[PDB]
Amino acid sequence: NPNYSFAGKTSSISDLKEVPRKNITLIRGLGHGAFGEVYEGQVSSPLQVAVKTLPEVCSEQDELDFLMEALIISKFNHQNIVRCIGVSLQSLPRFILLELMAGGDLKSFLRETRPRPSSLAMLDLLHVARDIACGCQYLEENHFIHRDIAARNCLLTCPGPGRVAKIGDFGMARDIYRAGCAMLPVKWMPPEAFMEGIFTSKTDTWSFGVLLWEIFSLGYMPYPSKSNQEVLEFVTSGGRMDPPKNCPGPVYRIMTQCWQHQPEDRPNFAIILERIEYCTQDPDVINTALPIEYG
Ligand SMILES: C=CCNS(=O)(=O)c1cccc(C(=O)Nc2nc3cc(CN4CCCCC4)ccc3n2[C@H]2CC[C@@H](CO)CC2)c1
Repeated sequence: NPNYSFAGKTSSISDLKEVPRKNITLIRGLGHGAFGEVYEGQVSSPLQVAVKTLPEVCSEQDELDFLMEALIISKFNHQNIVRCIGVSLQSLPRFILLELMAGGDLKSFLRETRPRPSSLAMLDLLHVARDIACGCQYLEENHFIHRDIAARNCLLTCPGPGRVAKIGDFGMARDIYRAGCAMLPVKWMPPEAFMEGIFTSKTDTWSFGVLLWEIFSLGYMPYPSKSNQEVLEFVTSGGRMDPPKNCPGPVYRIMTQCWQHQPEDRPNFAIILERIEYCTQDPDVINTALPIEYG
C-alpha cells in the first residue's frame, strides 16, 4: 500500500472508488499508448467511460506504477484535467475508469482537422490553448509538476464545436514520483531540466510554449528535421523555433516568453492565461487565416 500525497493530503489504494467488475462493460478498443490498450466502456442510461487496462502479464513494478497512476488522477479536481470515475483493481485485468474523451488526442486531432479543400480557425486554437493553460495553472497552484506537457498528452471532449481540451496523461510525473535516455521528452524540456535534472513549475511553462507551437503549427513535430541531441545542443546554445506558418505575432511572443533561458524570466500560468485572453480578444489575431493544406 504505497501512499500518495498531493496538495498536502495523503491517499492510498483504500481511497480509490472501486467499481464492481459486473457493472463494467467494454464496447470497443480506442487504441494504445505504451501502457496497455484503452477501451470505450460503460458503467452501470449507463455512464460512458474510457477504460485503461493493466496487462495481466506484467512486473510487480508495473502493478505499482498503475496503482500510482490511479491515485494521481483521482486526487485532481479540475475541468481541464480528465476525471477519474473510479477503478476496478480487485479483478483481472485491472482497470482505471476515466472520463471518456470522444475527440481523442490533440496531436491527432490537429493533424486530421487541418483546413483543406473552414474546419478550424485561430479562435479554435486559442480556446484549446486557454483550456490547457487553465489545467496547467491548477497544477501550478497545487505545486504539481507535470514534466510532459505535450499535444500527445492532451485530449478533446468531442471533435466538433464546443470541444474542451484537457490534460489526459500523467505517466512521466508517475515515473518520477516512483523513482530511459531515449524516451525522455527532450524536445519539450528546458535547459536546466535536461542538464541538471532540476524541475519546477517554470519547467511546465517551457513545455507549454512547445505545446503552443504544436497547436499553431496544426500538429507538426517540434524542431523539424532535428534529432533529440541536435535539439538539446540547439536549445542549450540559445536556439529557438521559428513561428509556425501564419502564426500571429502576439501568439508567437507567448512562445518566446515561455522559452526564456532563465526560469525566472518565464511567465507563470496566470500571466500566460492573460496573454492568451488578450490574443483572443484581438481582431487582428483572430481574423488571421490558417494555411490550407493541399488535398
Ligand atoms: C492522452 C493520453 C491517454 N490517456 S488515457 O489512456 O489515460 C485516457 C484518459 C481518458 C480518456 C481517454 C480517451 O478517451 N482516449 C481516447 N478516446 C478516443 C476516441 C477516438 C475516436 N476518434 C474518432 C474520430 C474523431 C476523433 C476521435 C480515438 C482515440 C481515442 N482515445 C485514445 C487517446 C490516445 C491513446 C491513449 O492511450 C488511445 C486512446 C484516454
